[PDB]
Amino acid sequence: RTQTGNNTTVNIIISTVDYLLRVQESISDFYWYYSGKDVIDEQGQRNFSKAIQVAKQVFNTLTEYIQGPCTGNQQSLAHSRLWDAVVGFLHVFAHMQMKLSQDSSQIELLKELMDLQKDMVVMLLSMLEGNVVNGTIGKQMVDMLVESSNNVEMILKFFDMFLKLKDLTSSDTFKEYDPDGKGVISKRDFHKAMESHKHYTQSETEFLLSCAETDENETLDYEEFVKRFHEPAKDIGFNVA
Repeated sequence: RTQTGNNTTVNIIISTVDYLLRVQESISDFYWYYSGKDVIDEQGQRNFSKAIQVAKQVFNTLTEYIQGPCTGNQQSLAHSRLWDAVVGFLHVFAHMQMKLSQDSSQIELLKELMDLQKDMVVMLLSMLEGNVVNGTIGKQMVDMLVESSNNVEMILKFFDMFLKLKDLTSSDTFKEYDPDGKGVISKRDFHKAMESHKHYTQSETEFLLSCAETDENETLDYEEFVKRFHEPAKDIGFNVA
């Protein structure tokens, strides 16, 4: 942050967040390009993978800058342009989480993205290390949340809608719908289940049908379904909470 002895000081902490803002702008633009299109090409998926790796590394670097509370680094990052990068990533995460989940060819892309999301939340938690009551970092972070109100709400609803999935798949009526331990349950029975348990509304129910992959037998593997969605949800949502 500050080279005390040197005649001239260069703020590596601020330069890192400047690069983070540039890469998040690039990622947001590439998302906007691949937004209206029905499916993402292999080239697009590879470019997303590379950009997500770069952003993940930058987030890890910032987290290592700020952990072991370095109050100077925390204040510099608070007054820097980190909040704009975070609010851009929040929009990207809120929209990919609903776009990629429906399709089945972007499982690895969704995993990479929800790992980047978890690292961003870890960086935010490390920002809130050694917090004081009515501090400046808390105020700036609440301002960022208010600015990104809709995206945070979408992400939270997306997380809760999959956190209830574990309870629904552990209910007794689900077990008597799927008496066999193989784990294959028909689309018809699954949609009967999510309505009889009535945890979800009709929109949530049809969205989970869309996000559930059906085979030729029209039975889905609910256990791989839950390990695919609940575990990343249980991971990221705990940090958000």
